[PDB]
Amino acid sequence: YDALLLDRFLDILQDLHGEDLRETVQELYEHSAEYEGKHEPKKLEELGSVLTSLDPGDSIVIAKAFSHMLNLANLAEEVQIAYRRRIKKSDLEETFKKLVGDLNKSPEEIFDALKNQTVDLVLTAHPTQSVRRSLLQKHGRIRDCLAQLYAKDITPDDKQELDEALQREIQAAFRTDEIKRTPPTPQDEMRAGMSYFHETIWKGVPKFLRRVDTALKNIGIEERVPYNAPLIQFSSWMGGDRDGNPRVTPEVTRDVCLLARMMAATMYFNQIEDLMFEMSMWRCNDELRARADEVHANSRKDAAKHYIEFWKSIPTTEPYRVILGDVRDKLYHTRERAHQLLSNGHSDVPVEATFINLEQFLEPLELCYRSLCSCGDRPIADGSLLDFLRQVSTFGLSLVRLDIRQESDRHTDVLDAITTHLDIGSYREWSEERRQEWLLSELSGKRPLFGSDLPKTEEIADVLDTFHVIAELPADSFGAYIISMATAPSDVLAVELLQRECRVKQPLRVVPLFEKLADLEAAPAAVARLFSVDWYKNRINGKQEVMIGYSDSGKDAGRLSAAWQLYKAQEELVKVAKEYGVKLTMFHGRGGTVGRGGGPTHLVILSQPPDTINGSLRVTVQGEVIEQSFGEEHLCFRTLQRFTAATLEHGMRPPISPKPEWRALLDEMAVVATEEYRSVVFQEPRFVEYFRLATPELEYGRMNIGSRPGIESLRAIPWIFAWTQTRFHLPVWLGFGSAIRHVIEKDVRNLHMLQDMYQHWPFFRVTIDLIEMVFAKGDPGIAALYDKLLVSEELWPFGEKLRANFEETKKLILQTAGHKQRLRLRDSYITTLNVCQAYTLKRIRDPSYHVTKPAKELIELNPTSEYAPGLEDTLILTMKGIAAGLQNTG
Amino acid sequence: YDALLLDRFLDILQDLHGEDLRETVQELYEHSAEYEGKHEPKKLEELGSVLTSLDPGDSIVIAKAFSHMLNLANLAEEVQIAYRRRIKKSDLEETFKKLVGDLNKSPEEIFDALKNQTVDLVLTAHPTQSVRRSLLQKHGRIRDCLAQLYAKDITPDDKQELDEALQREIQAAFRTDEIKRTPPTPQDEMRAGMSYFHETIWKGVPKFLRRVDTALKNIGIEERVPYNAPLIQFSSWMGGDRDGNPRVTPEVTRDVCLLARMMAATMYFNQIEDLMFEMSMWRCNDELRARADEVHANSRKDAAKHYIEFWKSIPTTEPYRVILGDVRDKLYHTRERAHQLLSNGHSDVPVEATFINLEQFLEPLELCYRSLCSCGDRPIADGSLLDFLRQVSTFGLSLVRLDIRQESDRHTDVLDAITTHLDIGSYREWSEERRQEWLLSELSGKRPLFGSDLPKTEEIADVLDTFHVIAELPADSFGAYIISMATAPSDVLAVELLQRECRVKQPLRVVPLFEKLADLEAAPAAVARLFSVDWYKNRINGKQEVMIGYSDSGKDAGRLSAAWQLYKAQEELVKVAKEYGVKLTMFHGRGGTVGRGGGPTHLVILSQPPDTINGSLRVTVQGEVIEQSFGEEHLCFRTLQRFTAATLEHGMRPPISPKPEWRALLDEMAVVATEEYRSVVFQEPRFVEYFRLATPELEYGRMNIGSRPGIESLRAIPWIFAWTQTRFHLPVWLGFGSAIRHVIEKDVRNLHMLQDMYQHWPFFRVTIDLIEMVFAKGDPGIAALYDKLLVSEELWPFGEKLRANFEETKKLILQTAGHKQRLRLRDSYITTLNVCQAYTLKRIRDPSYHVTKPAKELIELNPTSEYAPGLEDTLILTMKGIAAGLQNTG
Repeated sequence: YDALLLDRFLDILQDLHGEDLRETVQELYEHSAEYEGKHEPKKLEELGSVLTSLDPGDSIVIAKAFSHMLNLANLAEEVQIAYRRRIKKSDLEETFKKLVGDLNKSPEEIFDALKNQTVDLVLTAHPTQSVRRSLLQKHGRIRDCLAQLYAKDITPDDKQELDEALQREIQAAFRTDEIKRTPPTPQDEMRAGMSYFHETIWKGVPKFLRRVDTALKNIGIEERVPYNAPLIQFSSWMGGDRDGNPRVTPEVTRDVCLLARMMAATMYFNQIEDLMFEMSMWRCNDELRARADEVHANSRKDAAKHYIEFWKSIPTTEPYRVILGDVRDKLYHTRERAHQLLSNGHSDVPVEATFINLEQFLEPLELCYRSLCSCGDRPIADGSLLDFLRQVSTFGLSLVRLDIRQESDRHTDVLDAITTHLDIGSYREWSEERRQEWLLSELSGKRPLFGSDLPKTEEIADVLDTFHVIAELPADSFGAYIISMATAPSDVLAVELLQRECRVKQPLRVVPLFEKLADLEAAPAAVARLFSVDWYKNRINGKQEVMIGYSDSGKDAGRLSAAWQLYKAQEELVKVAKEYGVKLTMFHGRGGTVGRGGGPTHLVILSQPPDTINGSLRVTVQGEVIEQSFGEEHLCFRTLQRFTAATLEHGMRPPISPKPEWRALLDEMAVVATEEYRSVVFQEPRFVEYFRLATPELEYGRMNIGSRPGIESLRAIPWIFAWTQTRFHLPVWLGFGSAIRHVIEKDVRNLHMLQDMYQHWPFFRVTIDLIEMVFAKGDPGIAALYDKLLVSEELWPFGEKLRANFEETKKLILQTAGHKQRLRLRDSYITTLNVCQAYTLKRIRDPSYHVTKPAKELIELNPTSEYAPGLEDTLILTMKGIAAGLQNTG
Repeated sequence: YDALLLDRFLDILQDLHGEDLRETVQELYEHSAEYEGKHEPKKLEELGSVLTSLDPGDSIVIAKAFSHMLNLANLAEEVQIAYRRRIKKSDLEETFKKLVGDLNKSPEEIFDALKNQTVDLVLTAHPTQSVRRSLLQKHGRIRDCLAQLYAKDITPDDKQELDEALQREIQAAFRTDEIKRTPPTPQDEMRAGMSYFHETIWKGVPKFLRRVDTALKNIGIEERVPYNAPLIQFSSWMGGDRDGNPRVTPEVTRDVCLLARMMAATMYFNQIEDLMFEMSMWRCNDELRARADEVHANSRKDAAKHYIEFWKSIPTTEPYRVILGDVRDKLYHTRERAHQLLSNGHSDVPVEATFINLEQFLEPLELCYRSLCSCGDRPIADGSLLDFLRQVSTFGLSLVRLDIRQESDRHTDVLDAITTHLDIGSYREWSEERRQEWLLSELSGKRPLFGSDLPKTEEIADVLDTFHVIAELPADSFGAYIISMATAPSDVLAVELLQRECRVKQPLRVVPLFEKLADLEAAPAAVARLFSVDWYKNRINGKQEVMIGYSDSGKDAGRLSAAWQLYKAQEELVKVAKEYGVKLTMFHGRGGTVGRGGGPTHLVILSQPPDTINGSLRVTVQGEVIEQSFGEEHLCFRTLQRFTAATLEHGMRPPISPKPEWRALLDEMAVVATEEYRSVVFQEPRFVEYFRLATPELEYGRMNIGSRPGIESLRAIPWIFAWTQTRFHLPVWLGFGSAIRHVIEKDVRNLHMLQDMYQHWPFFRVTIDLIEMVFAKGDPGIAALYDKLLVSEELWPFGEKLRANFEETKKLILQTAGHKQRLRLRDSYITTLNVCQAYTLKRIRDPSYHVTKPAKELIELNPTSEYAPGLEDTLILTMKGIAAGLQNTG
């Protein structure tokens, strides 16, 4: 079945660049097949020799070719998955049955626990999406074609037109420049973000909700999930996260908020006329009759000719249409107000003529639902009206609530500017106690703090002006204020005060970020200290959110020690929240790659300590993962199912709590594992050098993915990227070797205790299984070749040391899991690109191949290349392709 | 399979009005089943006795019930048809094969004849659509549900959710008031009209075109139909036809034209961003490169924040996106200009910033197509870009070109006002010669005719002001000026002059309407006289359109004589056009019912005389027929296929031309048939009386269908309606009895000549077969019962005379066809309603049952009824239901 795509693509490629190039591509495919089969390391050089011959443009064409072959492989994978799963005629219905049978839980327990369950998915613009949007669209169309082909109801002409469509759409994909030639703006990132709504999420949410209703009815629960029950929500960082991104200005946040508002208004307006058409009943209760008579009293006997449907005054014969008609007029004026506010600087639209409340919108729709139920029309109510209620209660007036992020030291800079200007001292130099005392006195105080005449840096005015921008806009457009590098309560109190002082009418909730390992060790203490403050615990009103970073933890210490300290951290934070009677929601800053805390969703949810969620979970969806989980109706649904099921099960089926022996064993194991990790990544004086030679880290910035302009000082994203490209994955497995070996050395029964832990502690099982996954996607011969081609003869054995540890560690990993479906083939493609990526790097770091109108061929596409004409494009193509093949960037 | 719908509906009905009403409905269904089975006329009275017991509201519920059961039957019919035809894995591919095999015609002949073929479908607001739009939507949803159920890939939960959807949507259908309580405005009619575009036609056209491309490729023609080849077009009368409709004012025409323009702009704008996303190539020819450099020169380095996608200035890396980007800016400014022009009286949008030309739009898209083909991207060009080209070239800047219709005497009134005001005589009193002479002298003249100070009636100013309104608006928004009751050339020259004098910058083509039988007899002569005028033949530029009415012809004379004079008329008109070297296109004013020239499309096209079409055909789609042929993707496609196939075959496979014996035989037969028809419908002095008693004609106006406020003096629509409701169909078959009997009496070999004609003359075959269809949908027992319940004892035998003729005529009909699939059952339902319609009429025409807040039950729905509270609603319900059951209103 697989050979279909190869055949079609190679045929098109021959139509575009000749038989010769198709033959050389086939030669590469066969050499790589012999490598991923026989694994003779000579085969890699044998392929590279074939590669060194290519013309400057021909090599570009080769990299393009294997890249698009990989992408096609991913799409066929998704389709074959959706079909293999659909031809079944964890899982939602399965999870209900297991909760009833296994645990003897009742249906009404499931339903009541489900009403009080919340999952807040927040989308982020983290620079991990390798593929440009201009291509992602074509990907969507191609997966649609392959979806329609994989069926046995094809009618001849449909099949031929679908072959023409698939061919023309592949060719259109190949005819686009893959290289972002300029990096995007934050607003472009927000556009890429919201695209998944008016494409998949907008219609995807109601369908998923209906499916939940169906499942509850298969359990015997005729009742339906409340439309206002908040089973899912969406937040976004796109355009708000300004941590280290000076390109995200206050006006950027304004722009994206007005944008989202206008989008929501538009979608609601396109829907509202269809809904009005359907709501043509004449029976209603006396309540809705009174209301409809109200609106028809001020119905304004006017033309209203701009409208398409229902342009005439709406008769009382159809009352639901009257109420919905006012809903339309307010919706129209909303879209028009936002439309002018965005196009120009202003609108003449009066705010009373718009929806100002999250639920001045909802109230009339609720009234409609009540009326329908009163008259025996509950089936009618649970149709388009219900879908519309759920859509309103879920996306509101601005599709997502936007988070604003900033580092503590910027708040500290603003405050120190204020105390210096007030001739009272230096907030910086002040002890944390002094800071708390002053901040408290000013929060309870009633006098304006600074005035118009406050001296402001560009930075100071940046943070102040983002606060003013928050104040100027509606409250229901924002989510939370996230403080990076939060250490003490003064860091949060600073934000609360700055909000109040910037006249933020309804200040938003403040939430800290603990991302560095030390900050996580100290986090429960610092949160406890914050809850100690009687004023702040009084203002927080029994609810508090705190974020837990996964990216940087596993970067400065071992991956293992990161995970274990993360489990401990969640546990102890829940301890503090329970002690102070405050409902904690924990915000998990997970990535897509295991190296930044990633993994399959239900597994990483199961690996959280029990009684730490309790119907409140918040998770980052890091850029690239967004496309992975919302680019198709099926993907969106499977994602929402996976998340909600994992949460409900983790609620009613709490994972086992560890025995103390396992606790201490993990503490020792973590000391040894961290010493193992830092021994190679920081003690070795030549390690940074070898890293800057053997991995493609430094070139990452050339892909122009995001808008953000030693090894401790780099972002975690190119860190896991660099080692994932080379298929070595050092930051995933490093400490495990010395950890397991030292633990077995100290005591022999520790092997029986390891076998005990792998089969009974969910967190440990998840960890080891994930490490086994990562080993399955690795090949040390690759790292060997990179060393052979780019690393100087001197420290060749260093990598070999690592290569030793690699195998050694793998031996231990399987040893705890007790291990010893025929996908393969794709690695062949990946292997080819690996070779291409290695040799090309060698030519880039040379003096002969350095540099000292329109475009009608690929080589003319990069004129501003400081390297040789055909090279930079080829390297970027290799990185893109390998990422897409491994199904992970960083 | 049929019993499914009965089961679901009766279950819902029991949930809504109790077991008792479901049982009484079942009783009615069984009695009607025994009638449509055994046909004992006692069964009708036996059912009526059961009906006389009902409460006032219960009878309303019964009529509602059988009406909705009938509608459900129609929908299940359409679905079972689409499935029965789809499970085949005339017709388009069949027609190609028959044209090649049978007639030895070549592929390139088919393709070249197809390039030069045109079909102009014009939609009309004729008051024949019985069902209110508020219900038609629910019909659409229900046929979607039944479409998804009829498949064997149902997944359990999908089936249950579809049962909930079908149930809730049926219930929503039943919960709406079926009675239009106020008749619509012309603009409401235009809204109902255009709804089929932004629902079915807009996407339906490109799919059909692609299918034609596929068929041509299965013939060996790799080439694709030119995007600008006009294989289909759309016109509309909605909002322009003012013949006898004083509610259609000039401002109405303005309103609907600005409306359509805004709609088109909207649809194009929603599409344009997706198309821009796909057109991401970097290769182009030097032509398009030069153009893209032009637009990027004035690209206006500006924010353009109102836009969603591509809000930033478009780079030259993606040139197609640049050109399409300007296309977007002009499209946006167009939608906004029309939007303000409609909302208020004006717009500040400059006309240069909009598309003013039908093809200032098309030119950049053509340039894109050329570029794509130049670079080997013809597959890409034939995708979304092609669909978009065809959409532009087919719908233009205002979805349909609107026709304006008016009677000659209104033009005559205006002119006579002008000559009276000029103190030169009376245009009315003038001989046709004098009229022609003066009109010619003024058309060639250069002086303003009337001035500001012309005395104008409300009527005079109506016609003048509609001319000014035509002049004020863009030319590509209108189609043709249709003159009702056209008799001479002065009638057309009047319109040409009135256009010129009203400063109509690009005057539109004038086209006459010959609808009365005398006007059709005299039509070829009058058209010849018009072509004689050297000036007008010079201005017409070798193209002329003339309309041929079918409605009124078969109303004043026999149906047969109508058809035969119609054939003669088409033939002789083509004669005149050929003689004067002018390309004639004939505009066929056909209805949906056979009584107004209706029938299955390919049959009524085959029954046109050969060499009368020649790649130019224009057909009315009378209101109700619109829903019948465009309410579903499948219906729209099958309609466009049926029409285009019938036309192409009638072009390359000309139907046989009649022998002279058949000509004269039809002339005699037509004299006898017309004498037969007028003998009963006009000679009988009591016929009008019996018609006003035995048929529901007079009550037609109560259905509030359209916006238009002896028997010779009524519209043809309630004429065929009245006889079709009662299932008697007198105007379809009347003259055939005496015609055939006299023809066989005059000569015995005329029977052999009739058998000869039925098997070899397509027109005659179509006629007899249609009459046989109409007999199949008739039941004389119904007319008997109506007579028994409403007609006075005196002229009871009169109808029986007719009933004699009926059977007698039927005997002859089968006798010429040589005749002697198990659908039935639906007639049972229809029969019930027939009984309901009869008895209820009797109670309405009584003195006891005549008349001398909110609403919470059906009886409160008609408070302004001059008849008894529960009655008027019941009658209207019967008429609606019977119409839907017979699948024809009038």
